[PDB]
Amino acid sequence: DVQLKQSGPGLVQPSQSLSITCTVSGFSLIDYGVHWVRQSPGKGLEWLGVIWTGGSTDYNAAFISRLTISKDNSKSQVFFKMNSLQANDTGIYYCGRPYYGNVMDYWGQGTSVTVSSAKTTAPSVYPLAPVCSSVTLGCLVKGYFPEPVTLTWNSGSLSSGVHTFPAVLQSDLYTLSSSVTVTSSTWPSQSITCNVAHPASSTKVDKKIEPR
Amino acid sequence: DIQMTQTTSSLSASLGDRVTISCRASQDISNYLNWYQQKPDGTVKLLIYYTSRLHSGVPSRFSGSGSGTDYSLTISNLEQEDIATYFCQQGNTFPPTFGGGTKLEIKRADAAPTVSIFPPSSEQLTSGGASVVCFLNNFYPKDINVKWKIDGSERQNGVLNSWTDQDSKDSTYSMSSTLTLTKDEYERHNSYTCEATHKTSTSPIVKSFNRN
Repeated sequence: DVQLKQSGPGLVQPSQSLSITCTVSGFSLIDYGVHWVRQSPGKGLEWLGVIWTGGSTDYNAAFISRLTISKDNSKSQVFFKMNSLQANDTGIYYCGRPYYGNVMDYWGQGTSVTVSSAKTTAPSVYPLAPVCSSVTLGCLVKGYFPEPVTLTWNSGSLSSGVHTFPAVLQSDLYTLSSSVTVTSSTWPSQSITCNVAHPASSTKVDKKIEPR
Repeated sequence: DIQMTQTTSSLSASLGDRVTISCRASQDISNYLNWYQQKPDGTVKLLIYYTSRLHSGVPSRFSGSGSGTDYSLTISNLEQEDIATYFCQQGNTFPPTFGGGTKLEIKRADAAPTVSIFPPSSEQLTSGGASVVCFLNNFYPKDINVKWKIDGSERQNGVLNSWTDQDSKDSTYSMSSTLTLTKDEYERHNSYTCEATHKTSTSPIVKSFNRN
């Protein structure tokens, strides 16, 4: 019905600028304004600005020198741009529709922004087979940057027994793991494969879990 | 800026419990207080607006009350889908401001972790690296302590830990712990032990392999 769809995750280098697009469905920008809010580790949710139906904007006074919101009614798009980003601008930037005033009734999915000079790095993808009732297999996605990676098992057909763990950051590289647990009789008889994509590096790999 | 203070940072409540989450504004905000629900995947929904008005499609188990500076969201009977972080927002004075959020987890009966340990893959070893991975899956409560022993000696160095958020179906947690070594260091020791303490075990839960 009502949807706000934000552009995908972004890496910006310190002192460069961030640009996010919000494309709305189920309503027009003629009829509703759009607010922008972000959530950081260091400050929780912070309201940033709003663009009203008639095109005017109001901004959080802490960001007015750095932030511009604009729109195109005919395209149902709202554009957020913020300059001179620093590390602590890292966070999740949301757009949301005010139904009226400051009641934001529908939200974008959020845009995760990392502000960093670290270099884009493809991951190594390692199959984790058991040591030689249930069996658990794993996949280690090691040494990538930036977020995110996507991981599936048997191209997404294996889901109920899966745990994928939030990435952990150390020395400017991320590591992620995932486990899948099946009844012991179905593997290695039936094949199980880890599918890993790291878009920022154009990496796409499958690792079949092979018995030791 | 009006400061919004949520009295409680995190709550644990059982299925069917009446649960309440509260907010205090630094100044009278004249019932312009809304409540949002954020899921771990980043989804944000409006629940309650203007203190007590239910957003369309929100289950009637959600209600709100308050006036002046003091406001509360109540869930009449906690359901599985209610695992989320709950944020208040005042919209009475510019700029809109948010509370720090109240995380809500479901309290449930003990669940012992299912622990699996994984030696380095042959791929990573032929690259000079050696990550040992331990998954501790579907346990409750969330407090679990993992220690790595190499030939009996704890190894604090080079460990990365990652917890999932609370499972949306069975209210458990899972955790992945990775010990990363050089290949030469990994080949210089024999016994590798992922040791975990948890509410469900008297002594440590040990998963071990001998580098064969």
